[PDB]
Amino acid sequence: NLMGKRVDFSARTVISGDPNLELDQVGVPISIAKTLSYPETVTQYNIHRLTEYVRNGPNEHPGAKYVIRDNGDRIDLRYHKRAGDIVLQYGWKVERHLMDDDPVLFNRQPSLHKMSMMAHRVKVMPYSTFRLNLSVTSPYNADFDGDEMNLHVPQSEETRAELSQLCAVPLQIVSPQSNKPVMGIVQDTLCGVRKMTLRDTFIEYEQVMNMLFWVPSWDGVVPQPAILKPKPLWTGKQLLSIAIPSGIHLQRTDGGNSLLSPKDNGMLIVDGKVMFGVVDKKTVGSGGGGLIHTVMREKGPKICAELFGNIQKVVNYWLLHNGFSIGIGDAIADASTMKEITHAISSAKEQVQEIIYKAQHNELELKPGMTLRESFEGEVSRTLNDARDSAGRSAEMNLKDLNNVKQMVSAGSKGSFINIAQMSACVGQQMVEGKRIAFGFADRSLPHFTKDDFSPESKGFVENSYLRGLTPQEFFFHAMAGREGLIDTAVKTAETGYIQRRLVKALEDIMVHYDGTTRNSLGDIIQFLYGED
Amino acid sequence: SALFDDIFTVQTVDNGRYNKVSRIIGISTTNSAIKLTLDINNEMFPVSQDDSLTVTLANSLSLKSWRPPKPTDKSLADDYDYVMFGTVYKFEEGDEDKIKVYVSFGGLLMCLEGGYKSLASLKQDNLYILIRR
Amino acid sequence: MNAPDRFELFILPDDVPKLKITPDSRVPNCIIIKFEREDHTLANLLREELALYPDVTFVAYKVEHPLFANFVMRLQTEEGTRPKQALERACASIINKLKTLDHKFNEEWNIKN
Amino acid sequence: ELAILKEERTTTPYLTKYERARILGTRALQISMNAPVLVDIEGETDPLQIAMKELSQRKIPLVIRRYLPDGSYEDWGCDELIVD
Amino acid sequence: LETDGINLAEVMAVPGVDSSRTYSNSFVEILSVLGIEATRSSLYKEILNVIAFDGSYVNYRHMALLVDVMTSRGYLMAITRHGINRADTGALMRCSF
Amino acid sequence: MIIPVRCFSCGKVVGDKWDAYLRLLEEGKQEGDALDELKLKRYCCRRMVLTHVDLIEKFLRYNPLE
Amino acid sequence: RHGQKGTIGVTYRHEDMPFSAEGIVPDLIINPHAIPSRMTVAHLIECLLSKVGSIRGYEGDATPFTDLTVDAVSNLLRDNGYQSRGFEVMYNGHTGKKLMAQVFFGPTYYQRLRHMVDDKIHARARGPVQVLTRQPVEGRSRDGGLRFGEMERDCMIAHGAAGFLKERLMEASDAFRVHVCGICGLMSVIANLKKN
Amino acid sequence: EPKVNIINAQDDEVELMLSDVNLSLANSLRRTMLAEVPTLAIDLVEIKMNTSVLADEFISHRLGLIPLVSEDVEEMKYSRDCTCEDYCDECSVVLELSARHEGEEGTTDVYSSSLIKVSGPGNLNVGEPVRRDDYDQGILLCKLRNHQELNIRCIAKKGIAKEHAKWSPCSAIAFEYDPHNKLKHTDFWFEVDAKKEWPDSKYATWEEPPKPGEVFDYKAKPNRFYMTVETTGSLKANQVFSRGIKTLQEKLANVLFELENSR
Amino acid sequence: DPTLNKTVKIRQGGYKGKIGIVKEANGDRFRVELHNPNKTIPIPCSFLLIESTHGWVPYED
Amino acid sequence: NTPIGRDGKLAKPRQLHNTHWGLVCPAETPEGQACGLVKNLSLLSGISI
Amino acid sequence: YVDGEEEETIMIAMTPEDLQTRSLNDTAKRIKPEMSTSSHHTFTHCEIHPSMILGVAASIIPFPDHNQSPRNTYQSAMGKQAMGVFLTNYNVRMDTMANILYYPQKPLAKTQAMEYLKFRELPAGQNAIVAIACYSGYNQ
RNA sequence: CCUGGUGUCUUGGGUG
Ligand SMILES: [Mg+2]
Ligand SMILES: [Zn+2]
Ligand SMILES: [Zn+2]
Ligand SMILES: [Zn+2]
Repeated sequence: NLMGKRVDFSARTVISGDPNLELDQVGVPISIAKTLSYPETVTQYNIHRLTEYVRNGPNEHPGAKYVIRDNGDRIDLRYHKRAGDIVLQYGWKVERHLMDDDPVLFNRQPSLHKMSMMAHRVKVMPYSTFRLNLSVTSPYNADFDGDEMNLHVPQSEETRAELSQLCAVPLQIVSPQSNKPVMGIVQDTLCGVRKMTLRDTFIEYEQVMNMLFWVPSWDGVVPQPAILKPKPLWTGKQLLSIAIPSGIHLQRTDGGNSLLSPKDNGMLIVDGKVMFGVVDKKTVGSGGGGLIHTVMREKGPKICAELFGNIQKVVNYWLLHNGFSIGIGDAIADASTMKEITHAISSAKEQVQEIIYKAQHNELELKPGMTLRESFEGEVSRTLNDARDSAGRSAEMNLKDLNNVKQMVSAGSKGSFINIAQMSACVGQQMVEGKRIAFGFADRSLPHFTKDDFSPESKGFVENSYLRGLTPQEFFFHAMAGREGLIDTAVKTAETGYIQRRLVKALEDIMVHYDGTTRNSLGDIIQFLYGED
Repeated sequence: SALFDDIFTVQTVDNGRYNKVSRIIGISTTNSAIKLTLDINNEMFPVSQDDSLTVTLANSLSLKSWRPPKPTDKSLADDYDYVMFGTVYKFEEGDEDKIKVYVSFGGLLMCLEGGYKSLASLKQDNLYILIRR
Repeated sequence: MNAPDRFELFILPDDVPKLKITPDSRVPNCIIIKFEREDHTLANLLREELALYPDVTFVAYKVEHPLFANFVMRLQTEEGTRPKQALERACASIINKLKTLDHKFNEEWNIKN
Repeated sequence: ELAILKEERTTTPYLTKYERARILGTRALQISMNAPVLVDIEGETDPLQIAMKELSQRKIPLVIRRYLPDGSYEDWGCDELIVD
Repeated sequence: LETDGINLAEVMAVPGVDSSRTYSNSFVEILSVLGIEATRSSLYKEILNVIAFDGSYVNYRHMALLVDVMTSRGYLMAITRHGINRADTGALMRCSF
Repeated sequence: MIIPVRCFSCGKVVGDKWDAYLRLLEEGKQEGDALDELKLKRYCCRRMVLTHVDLIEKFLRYNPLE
Repeated sequence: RHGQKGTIGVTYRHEDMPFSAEGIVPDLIINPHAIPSRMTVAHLIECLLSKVGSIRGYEGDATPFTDLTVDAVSNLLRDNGYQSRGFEVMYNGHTGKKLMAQVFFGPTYYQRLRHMVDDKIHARARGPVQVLTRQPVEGRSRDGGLRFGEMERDCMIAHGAAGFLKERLMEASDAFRVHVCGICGLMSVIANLKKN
Repeated sequence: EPKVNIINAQDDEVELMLSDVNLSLANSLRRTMLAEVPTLAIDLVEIKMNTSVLADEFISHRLGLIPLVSEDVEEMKYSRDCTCEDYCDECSVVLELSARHEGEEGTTDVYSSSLIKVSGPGNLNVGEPVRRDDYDQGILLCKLRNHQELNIRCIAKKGIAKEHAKWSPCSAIAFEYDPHNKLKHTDFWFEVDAKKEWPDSKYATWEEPPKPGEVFDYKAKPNRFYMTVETTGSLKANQVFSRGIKTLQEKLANVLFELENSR
Repeated sequence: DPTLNKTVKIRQGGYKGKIGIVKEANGDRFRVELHNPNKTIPIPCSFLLIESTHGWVPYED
Repeated sequence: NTPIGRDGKLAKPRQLHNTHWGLVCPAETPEGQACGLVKNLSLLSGISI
Repeated sequence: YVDGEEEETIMIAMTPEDLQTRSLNDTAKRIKPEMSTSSHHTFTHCEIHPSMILGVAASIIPFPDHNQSPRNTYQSAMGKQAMGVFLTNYNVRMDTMANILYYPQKPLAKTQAMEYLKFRELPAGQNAIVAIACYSGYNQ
């Protein structure tokens, strides 16, 4: 009840997705805005505006709920039948409904870092779901599968100014954890911006007009097309740079490429115009030294927050007018690479058999600090991992540029190399407690095998992939591995929470004073200068 | 009325990873040590090997907001085929005869390697390229 | 509980106009037309017809949110032609084309019957 | 006794984010309770907007008392603190 | 060389061994052999290694403050009820843990 | 429970093709042939009759309360 | 039936949803990004089998560890007039223009869980309080308030907003005026307001 | 200028091809036919006795999806625009359904043919249910056993498909164009070949295939669009097309009138 | 107001012809909870019809 | 259910042992604190009378 | 019948086809294990069906061998919260909370075990036409 | 004619 009590003026419901909103905006339902109220003081510049809210009532939005005088007596508008004979005086208070441009605090349990509590502007929206921007999902660590988030409304004037000038969303772009931004373009927005910035992307004037009109910060001047004859066609790089403010330079060399850029790598942005370089995760991502950090350091928080919405709207319109999907055929390879994968698996099995023969004949080299069995298991695991990596690399090189899985992997929004390796090539070796499948039975792992069987297929080596078909033994091994991983996660989350709680309780009275020193509550000097600089 | 005009013979054409954008490499016939590596389109201007193209680089098409071309006015693009406009993003001051100019047209890259007496007037902010035949 | 009414998607209130016009002082001869209780059906049909006109220099439309039945169109013509007269001529041309199409469809159905 | 003279002030002359937010909140709370505005009010009638306009014009009659860990304090006027 | 076990006092005195660059992973023995200034550096190095093993990166100021708080009273102060509650702070703050 | 009236996808009236479907099934015809005989070329309407589970027959087995 | 849970983001009408060449509109639209990371090839296999069964006229046997392959189903799907991989050319429901990338289309079995929006929405401004601590109660059926745990307090401390944290635990909570003596320092002060 | 070429026409569905038009115009016409077409469906269900195994709201929703004849719905006024008090004979259709099974053995299946039209705006052919022939029972509604009566009153009003999908006259409207992909508006996903792994459309024999040595026409525009409009029996295909054209023309006229009155 | 908690029909507006119950009657704008949906709406006084002993009597009841 | 309680550490009675083949379900298990403890019998499982 | 202890001294075979040696090269189907460690195997038992190793909630998952273990666990845990027809006498029962689906439809990709679970007769779901695409960004 | 009251402790399964 003291370190953690229950407060009033708080709402909690499931959130939703809405890329058509700003970075510092949250969609509040009608019933939630009608239930919550804010007490505004009756002044000489808003009494005529408050009279309309009083005449409206608590059942009509926008309206009022209670009227408080200077003594403390509250007038309930639900039972007051004489609402038309109520005059407002200077110094009173009116509990008005939650309207627009109202900074409110937003949180989601658990609150790990300081970015979990953010001040957002209320926007009245229908339905009963909170509408959030698709860029604040990274610091919130939330998704749209059943995420209930909490919203608190201040009840004073100083708290509103504090939340607007301190806990504002554009002010929480750069995080002091690793001097890098925490919000970036991900998901379908990243997948669309990876394809729009291609070299073979050409848009017609009819679509270019609509894409330029979708920019709220557009100056109203249409840029010249890259091709004038025989048909005016624009490139996605120009329409992306249109939303980028001028006076922004960024040079990034990837792989040591030259200025000709044969692989279309790197990144060159001069005067807010992207010269060359495909925009992906290494540009508009959450990494340090990108375009977001450059804009934040050059212009400010407002321009950086507006650029997020502009890029989001542009990429969403381009993807809606273009399209992206995935299918089963995107995970099926040809008959030429499957044979190579099978040959590599057979070679790995032959190498494992040779290692077994060498270990069973006293012809295996002993590793420094490890016994015979430990070194043998380590060598087998390393060989299996190398074979799986080679098979995955071959399967990835077999994929073409038009593959949706390869595009999603190269975009960086979702998927990786191990995903393609496990979906097309080979799953890999199932590890349990750092080692392989232990002999749960009598000198064996399953009753379908013989005793003293050190073969990969009898120790948790899923040869087939998810597309081919997992054998019952491989299925049981994968189930055991998944159960072990889930149990380890569910056990370690509580330990990490306890560690964080202990660290917070140990470091909570530390504050930098005006003399530059770093002292606690007792006055003892911990550091003569914060960060020694 | 133009800044540079030459006739380049295409030597190598590489489609690369894109099916529409192709990189063409050409060398001038009247003067050596002058190379042109330019990204062009295939569906709008199909090229081939050993093809002579008249390349003209200028700064203006007159004989800021874009507008549809009216059928009553005339310009320099009325006598050419592949017309493009871009911005120069590099002006390398090499060793006399070795001077490289890098231009970008919305992403399409063009590298022009030549001397000083032929590229001293190409130090502009924007460039219009016209390819004929 | 909080689901809005469906009939409000096409019913215009008494204090809300159907067509709003606002001037754009940033560029000469440019207007912003706000359409209420409409969808993409008339929007695209007007946008393409205005883009198919030589006197129209810029024409675009966009819906701020699909939950609200309204959209906004930017129209910027030249100095001689007024965007309002251009939109009226485009509407008249679309009406004439639809009348001709209906007449041809009726004439074809009279033979197919 | 605990007051440091104006010629011996060693604190920073710039306004921090916390001090600026506190000043803005105090000014808005005072204006909301019918206070004589030192600047002209045009279309912006919100208390926070008026406070921001007064802060941008350096017309806020308030003094920040920055406290020192030893017990002393320094009084810095809002009309002399450089605001970015 | 990498030697299992902790015995810096007897290892540093071995001839042919650089008695000025020998590092130990246990800060408890470092506090007794070298001092608190070397213990702070060892703790910071261990924390940085633990953080960067998984590719993560944390600013230097946070780890510096963390290793300076534990090395403020002269000895190693644990992050438990034995080292935190043994301070001269208020009772209402110490009873909240 | 009961056969739906309109198709969930498009909206074709499929509520009047259940008795005829059962009669065609009683004659030994396959499910695909019975669905093709009812002029159901789209699978969206075929899934409304092939994957339908009639449960009102089991609910009618209970005696009425009134 | 593969762990792909999701909430409804928006609702579109019939004229706004995309359509293929036969005029079939999707009853639901999912995200492709939830496919390569979670590795749900079984979902695509089940969708393809359901499409093949709906085209032919029978229920496919989804029994694991059988001889059913992907090519055998793709051959039967291609022999019916459709694509082998289930791809269909869908059009845009806004302008009618063709989509450059094909869209996976087909029937899939879904289920509605007990978690809904109307059963989790809660809001309270000034409701009933407890008797022991005079604090807001706990529970949705009792009109309670949200809990401000220690993590929220630490996050507010890290933000530097002291006034907000002070008001959240006083004016917007359970404040009370007590009287103390200037000598004893205890709360044993008998006070009378109407008699002053 | 726009020409119409009807390929197939009957009573329910009609397949044709539209030429000399625009893609946006065809999309707008399809959207109008799928939504902006006023019909007639049951809007109110008064239940006086329901002792069946189904729920009351279940039977109401089942009745709301019953298509009714709306051939004379243009002269019918909306319920929200009627100046009269409550329901009358100019904006509402009244029907009654009374069913009762007598006997200790059997099951009476209540079909859509039991909907008897009580009143209506005479003598307009509206309110009657849609039937295929003369002996068809119709759509199944409920099944009554022993001592199970069902007495219901249906009140149908005029509405469009924008408020509820039950007012949509069309079910599945197929629409396509360019079977050979001459405009290059899409990218065919393939594994070895794109011409063999992709089936041909049903209108591939109506257009000539592109030549292998034919240059790409960048000035080409979509001209021919094949559209098959199907109905649910509540309205005819030609009637639906004419009503959609009339609704689009009325919307355009209202926009033009508002533009002229804004000055 | 002797019109609270009474069956009332609607004669004009969008919900023309719907049953409801007068949940709150503060003045002019009556709060009516309808029977078909699960919501309460405010409605003007000239848009209601109160029941009695013979049909639905308007304001003359 | 295994009467062990939420008290404890490691994952000895929670991990899926190899002897659980054909007796209990290798996938059906609760999430949270009862993960690995509460199990469900297979489709062909039987208890001795 | 064999228990956990008797299974330690027996040799079980997965499929009956593995009881005899065969005489392929299919790039689409799975690869069977080689089992070249032992010269000759002496099988004493044979499994009736491998798909029977799953439980009740796991038998509803179509093709569980092509999914992940966490996804299968999540599906088995969420299957107990699907809305459907729990009993045929719901009109006479007065349970505290009951949820009944409107139009229960049987899945197209069913398993044989469902024939013993009454899933095709009392389903809890619907066969909806799902499309995988990125529309207006409202499905991310 | 204002003012206004339904609760403390547990057991089992789920949500992020
Ligand atoms: Mg989640
Ligand atoms: Zn259908
Ligand atoms: Zn005292
Ligand atoms: Zn009437």
